[PDB]
Amino acid sequence: PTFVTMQRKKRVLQRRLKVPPALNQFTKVLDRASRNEALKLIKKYAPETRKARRERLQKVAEEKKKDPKKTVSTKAPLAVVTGLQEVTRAIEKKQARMVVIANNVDPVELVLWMPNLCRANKIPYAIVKDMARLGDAIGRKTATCVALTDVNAEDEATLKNLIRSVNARFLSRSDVIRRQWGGLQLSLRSRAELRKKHARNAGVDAAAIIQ
Amino acid sequence: GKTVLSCRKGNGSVYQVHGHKRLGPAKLRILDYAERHGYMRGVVKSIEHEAGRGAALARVEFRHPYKFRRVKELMVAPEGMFTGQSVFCGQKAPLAIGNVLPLGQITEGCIVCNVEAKPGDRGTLARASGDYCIIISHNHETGRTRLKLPSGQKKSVPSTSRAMIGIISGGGRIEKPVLKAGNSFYRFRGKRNCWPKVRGVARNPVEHPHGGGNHQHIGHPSTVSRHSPPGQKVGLIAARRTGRIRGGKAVKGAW
Amino acid sequence: SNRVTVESKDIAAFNVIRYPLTTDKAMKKIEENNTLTFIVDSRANKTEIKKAMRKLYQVKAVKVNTLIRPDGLKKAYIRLSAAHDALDTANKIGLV
Amino acid sequence: GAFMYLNELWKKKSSDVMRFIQRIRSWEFRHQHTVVRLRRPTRPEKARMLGYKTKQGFCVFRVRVRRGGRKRPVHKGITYGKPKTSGVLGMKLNKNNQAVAEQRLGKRFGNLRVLNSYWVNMDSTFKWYEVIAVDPMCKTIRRDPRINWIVNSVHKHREQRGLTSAGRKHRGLRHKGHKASKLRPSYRAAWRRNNRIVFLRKR
RNA sequence: AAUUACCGAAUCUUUGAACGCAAACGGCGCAUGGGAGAAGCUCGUGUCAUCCCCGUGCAUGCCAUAUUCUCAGUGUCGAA
RNA sequence: CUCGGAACGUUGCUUCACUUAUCGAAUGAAGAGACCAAUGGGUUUAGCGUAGUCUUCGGGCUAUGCACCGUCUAGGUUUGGGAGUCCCCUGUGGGUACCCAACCGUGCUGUAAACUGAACCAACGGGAUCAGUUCCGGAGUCUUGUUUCGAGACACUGCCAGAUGGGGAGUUUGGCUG
RNA sequence: GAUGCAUCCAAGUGGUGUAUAUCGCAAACUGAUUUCUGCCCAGUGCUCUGGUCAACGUGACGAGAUUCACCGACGCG
RNA sequence: CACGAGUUGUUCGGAAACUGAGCACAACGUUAUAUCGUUUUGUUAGGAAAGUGAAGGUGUGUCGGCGG
RNA sequence: CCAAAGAAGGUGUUAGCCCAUUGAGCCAUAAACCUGAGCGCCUCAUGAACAAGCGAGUAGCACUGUUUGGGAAUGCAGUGUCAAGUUGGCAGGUAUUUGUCUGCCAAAGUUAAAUACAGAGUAGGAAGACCGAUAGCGAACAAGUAGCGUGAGCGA
RNA sequence: AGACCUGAGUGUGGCAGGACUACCCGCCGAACUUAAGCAUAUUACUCAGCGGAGGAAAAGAAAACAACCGUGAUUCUCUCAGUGAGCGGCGAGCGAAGAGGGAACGAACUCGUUGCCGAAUCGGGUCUUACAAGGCCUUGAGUUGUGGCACAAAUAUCAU
Ligand SMILES: [K+]
Ligand SMILES: [K+]
Ligand SMILES: [K+]
Ligand SMILES: [K+]
Ligand SMILES: [K+]
Ligand SMILES: [K+]
Ligand SMILES: [K+]
Ligand SMILES: [K+]
Ligand SMILES: [K+]
Ligand SMILES: [K+]
Ligand SMILES: [K+]
Ligand SMILES: [K+]
Ligand SMILES: [K+]
Ligand SMILES: [K+]
Ligand SMILES: [K+]
Ligand SMILES: [K+]
Ligand SMILES: [K+]
Ligand SMILES: [Mg+2]
Ligand SMILES: [Mg+2]
Ligand SMILES: [Mg+2]
Ligand SMILES: [Mg+2]
Ligand SMILES: [Mg+2]
Ligand SMILES: [Mg+2]
Ligand SMILES: [Mg+2]
Ligand SMILES: [Mg+2]
Ligand SMILES: [Mg+2]
Ligand SMILES: [Mg+2]
Ligand SMILES: [Mg+2]
Ligand SMILES: [Mg+2]
Ligand SMILES: [Mg+2]
Ligand SMILES: [Mg+2]
Ligand SMILES: [Mg+2]
Ligand SMILES: [Mg+2]
Ligand SMILES: [Mg+2]
Ligand SMILES: [Mg+2]
Ligand SMILES: [Mg+2]
Ligand SMILES: [Mg+2]
Ligand SMILES: [Mg+2]
Ligand SMILES: [Mg+2]
Ligand SMILES: [Mg+2]
Ligand SMILES: [Mg+2]
Ligand SMILES: [Mg+2]
Ligand SMILES: [Mg+2]
Ligand SMILES: [Mg+2]
Ligand SMILES: [Mg+2]
Ligand SMILES: [Mg+2]
Ligand SMILES: [Mg+2]
Ligand SMILES: [Mg+2]
Ligand SMILES: [Mg+2]
Ligand code: NA
Ligand code: NA
Ligand code: NA
Ligand code: NA
Ligand code: NA
Ligand code: NA
Ligand code: NA
Ligand code: NA
Ligand code: NA
Ligand code: NA
Ligand code: NA
Ligand code: NA
Ligand code: NA
Ligand code: NA
Repeated sequence: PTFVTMQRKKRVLQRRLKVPPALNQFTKVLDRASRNEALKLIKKYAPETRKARRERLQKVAEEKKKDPKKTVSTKAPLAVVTGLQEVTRAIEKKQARMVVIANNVDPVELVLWMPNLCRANKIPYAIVKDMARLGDAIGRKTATCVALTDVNAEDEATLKNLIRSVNARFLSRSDVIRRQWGGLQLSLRSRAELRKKHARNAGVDAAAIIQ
Repeated sequence: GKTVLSCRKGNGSVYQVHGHKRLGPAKLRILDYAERHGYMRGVVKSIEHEAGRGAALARVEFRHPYKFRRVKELMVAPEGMFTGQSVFCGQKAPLAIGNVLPLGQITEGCIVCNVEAKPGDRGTLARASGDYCIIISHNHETGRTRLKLPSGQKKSVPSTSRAMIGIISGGGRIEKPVLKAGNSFYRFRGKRNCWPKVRGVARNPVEHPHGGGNHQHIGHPSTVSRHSPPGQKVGLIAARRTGRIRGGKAVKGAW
Repeated sequence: SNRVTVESKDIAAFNVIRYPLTTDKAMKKIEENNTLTFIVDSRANKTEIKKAMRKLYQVKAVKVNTLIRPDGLKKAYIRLSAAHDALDTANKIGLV
Repeated sequence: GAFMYLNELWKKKSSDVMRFIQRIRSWEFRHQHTVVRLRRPTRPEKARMLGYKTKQGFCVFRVRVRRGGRKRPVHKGITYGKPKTSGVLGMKLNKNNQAVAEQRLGKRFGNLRVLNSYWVNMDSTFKWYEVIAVDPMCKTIRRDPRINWIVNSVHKHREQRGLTSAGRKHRGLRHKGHKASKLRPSYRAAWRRNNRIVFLRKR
């Protein structure tokens, strides 16, 4: 089918062409172990379900009706910041301790600027493998980005280790990231053809050297 | 003025080909894995005539390389092809008349027909009756074979393009005088609506640039430019020379 | 069903068979060929005419021959079974 | 917010990264149909600016129009009359390609109401516009005060009457005062005012 | 149970955007309900093969939708 | 005035190599390439070093090794190893003449003067649970991916410019006057 | 010699000769044998080898518009 | 001219129900504009247009066969 | 003799009183309409007091075409090129470069009335210094009829 | 296995299609004619052609005029004005706008943005006499953002 052919040829073209650093930075994702650890933390601090929020608000209403003088806070339990607008606000206000950005968002321009904003505001950020995996962590179908703003004392050590391992890959390698171009990757058949051609012309010019 | 007949013929209409009673396109068999690596053996079942063509056609029966069935290709027969003959098509086919071989496997100086201009083209050169190409040389650096075409031109083609061995049947059709407008009528009946031919000087100025005058003459030179618009490009188109050729015919065509 | 009008199955044959014919040829066929001539629905079937004769006049039609007249009506020649008298059925219908 | 970043990123259309994205997208679009239904807009910021909401009843279609000037469809380029009206190739359509794309979408899908459209891509031969359409039979649309108006009959095929933004652009309604005095409310209306012969009763 | 006038309720053949498919054809379907059946069976009584009849649905595109229907992809992951 | 160079960034052309845009073919997009191994790829196939050079101290980045991805073959030719003619009647029937490595080879069971036979819906063998019941190979495997082939960043697409262009369009082709 | 020649068409992955393949397609002229077809390339065509001719570029004066120089293809010579 | 009649089919002709020169619905492109193009050289459409089923699973009815 | 009625239609000649008409009124009503945003009830809403941003292949600009009274270009279209926003932009009807002033804030959207009905409809009205059967509509009448043309059409 | 991205099939619920077309909105678009010829011009941004609405349509809430002592969305009328505007083989011809007197007018609102929120949103079930602008439930859609509050006619909103 035409859609199958086009989805394969699109990947072929993206590998063959010269990819500027701003787009190539999404190819160099966080490693598998730290990605799993970050997803574990995000799933632990996932937002509450519709039912859970509704029950919490019902309980708040009952605590209000018990006596109007006592004021009960309606704030939700501590969770991750989810959504492009909310995550952008957290980064801009420098409230986020660690940001996670999916690498397969299309249109890419939704999050193409996010690593640079995180670098400018000096917030640790990681680029991970799937918005689908982020959505599974947060209870939705997909998620462009997720921001951890605070954790509990039990998870503070995990957050610090995650921040260090993430900074190893992304924030401390800013000079390399800003300059590394991607693409220009040959096909397997082209690489084999080049190798065989070099082998054929290995020693043709041996008689032109004086030694 | 009115539209010229040479431009009216481009609309199709009643000037198309009389394809009824024709057996179909005459092509070599497809360039499959068997042709590219080994060979296929087929049996010539029948030799037939197609209306509008001066050469004989051969119905050659092959087995399907992937299915339990038979294929029955229809090709232009080289001269000498007979019913019951075995035709071998592929890389490992022997050099015999009627066999289809890649042009790189055919010796220099060989006479071939049904030559492919491109690999897989299924044959487009040297297909008129009595016509053939001559293999001049091979170039293994670039992988190309040089041929002398029926017109006398030289053409370089990829060495993977196939070619049949021999000349096309029905050769010598043009040496018999027709002698009769009726014979010409029956000849063109199976080809198309192109006969009889009225001279441009015999028409009126409205339809043709050559028409008109109290004497039957072309007022202006009959050699026209290559950039002339349609309706004006009638006569001798972009002629490099005119008159009776003396001292040797040149090879016609672009360089 | 998007069609909600009440349609009765017991009155269908009154539409199939309209009225008999009393012309010279029609009455000539009654006595000798056991044949009754009727004007029937123009969109009717020979099988439906055979069934309508059974439902209306309680007779068996061994053959029906239909023709559309030059004036647009449809005329059926219905030959009754030999067990039935076409003259008796014509008398019951009301033509003689 | 994120809108500012997307807006500046799409204002930087000649940069290396945006040229790469647009080249890949133009190839992908070139290998598709003339009209293509999309789940989500390619430019959500522009779509939301022009009226799109991520609600039920809103649709986005990418429409392709060939580029270049108009050719007068006269037989063999032969025109009869004054030499003034003799050009066959140098004439230009008095309607823009965005309006043409909107009209093609609206004429193809007559059960939808065309709201707006925006430029997404163009190459040497094609030009792509994303057209926002609304379903007038959707309860979400029919009960929303902000898109309710499009359910009315005066808005049927507004893109064919030139009431969309591109239609207003090529009608000249982008200008007011001395710049559009003969074009308001329309050039036909101004012509009627200026050319009708008025016969007062007592004169 | 006059007849006029007016209208809220009903009927409304064959077509036609005409839309199951055709068409100088009162043609021919496929589902899904009915009907009539003088062969056969059953005990004129049922029931009824072939046949014949009738109602309803069935164009194409789009949009929404699926108690969250069934799938495709050397698309991206993720198991294994 | 002219001429000579760097050693830089940039670039106007341009050779040559390439392939992904594009173009030309063919095909029922029916067998491409590799395995024969880089001037290859992986920190979701980058593991182990080394030397610089950085670092947000978590790690990189440049070179440069080594390892992995990643392998199987018809046939040809020669190197090692083991290892099983018989019936009936001279005839007949049935059977055996292996394996391994290397190198070449390169996907390879058929012909080479042709003169009209047939071939489908597997036999069979392994592994688990005679025959089931499943797997597996028979019938190699792999994929930085492209249906294949030929071209290939030119000629293919717009727009702007100039020539040419009765092929066609519009118009005109004074007056006085024995 | 086919990514061809002629040519349709407002346009397109559009159309005809072409289900073709130089013993073929397309465009002219003369008009069966037979016997022949002289001389002329100046003109006008057609055709094939090394000053001027557009846009675009490139630089410069000037506050800039403007300007100027340079480059510039068929074609024509 | 008026009035009243007249055309009877299992097998006749057509249709159901073949292909031809052809046409052009879909599809796809094009067009300000579909009321345009393509649509048989085996044959639509960059094109997922097969609703049909060879075996064998399993039940059901009609056989033969085996033993009991 | 009537007139709060003289109104102009009918009826065998020219009718206020022959007839119908010519007026207050009366009666009956799906919904909608209108009426302390008519008025209850239930439900559901709801009023008053107790720092940064603002619409980008857009606006320009060049070339070409077109349109305009718009003229060193009034709008628009094609293609090229393409902003500003920290002398921010746009307009101020002679092109340029300045620097002052004024008005305004483009590139999403909705909106009633006053306006058209220059060969439309639906349900009604009022008519006329109009035409009067070769006129006025083609058609005062079984007129887009009869008839005519292969047809588009034509048409008494 | 599975996801979600892209794309199919089917069920279910809808809608488009034609007519009309006087007026109105978008395109496309002549020529006869006039210039005592004719090519620019004129006819005419007209006829014919192709789309699309409605009882009207379109326009419409200032990137507006102006240069005032200023005015204040649109539309229409008289006037400006056949113009000591302009345009034009400056020929034939063509040709507006501001101001002023009026008609109309409860005339204004909505989104994106930016701040602050963040599913409070939307469909679908079910219930309330209710396909409630209500309750309850619902992954169904939506976090690639639905909804709220405040932006000059403004100066908080949010409780109780
Ligand atoms: K002829
Ligand atoms: K175009
Ligand atoms: K012309
Ligand atoms: K005005
Ligand atoms: K897959
Ligand atoms: K290729
Ligand atoms: K002779
Ligand atoms: K000459
Ligand atoms: K030259
Ligand atoms: K009277
Ligand atoms: K200012
Ligand atoms: K409006
Ligand atoms: K009007
Ligand atoms: K009216
Ligand atoms: K005159
Ligand atoms: K005009
Ligand atoms: K006023
Ligand atoms: Mg003549
Ligand atoms: Mg001529
Ligand atoms: Mg002559
Ligand atoms: Mg002559
Ligand atoms: Mg009959
Ligand atoms: Mg135009
Ligand atoms: Mg206006
Ligand atoms: Mg039908
Ligand atoms: Mg390390
Ligand atoms: Mg490293
Ligand atoms: Mg490195
Ligand atoms: Mg002669
Ligand atoms: Mg001579
Ligand atoms: Mg008669
Ligand atoms: Mg018959
Ligand atoms: Mg045919
Ligand atoms: Mg064809
Ligand atoms: Mg009240
Ligand atoms: Mg009240
Ligand atoms: Mg622009
Ligand atoms: Mg003009
Ligand atoms: Mg003008
Ligand atoms: Mg603005
Ligand atoms: Mg009056
Ligand atoms: Mg008369
Ligand atoms: Mg009359
Ligand atoms: Mg008359
Ligand atoms: Mg018109
Ligand atoms: Mg009104
Ligand atoms: Mg309106
Ligand atoms: Mg004018
Ligand atoms: Mg919003
Ligand atoms: Na043909
Ligand atoms: Na002549
Ligand atoms: Na292929
Ligand atoms: Na000419
Ligand atoms: Na002429
Ligand atoms: Na003339
Ligand atoms: Na000659
Ligand atoms: Na002659
Ligand atoms: Na001749
Ligand atoms: Na000469
Ligand atoms: Na020069
Ligand atoms: Na009165
Ligand atoms: Na319509
Ligand atoms: Na006024």
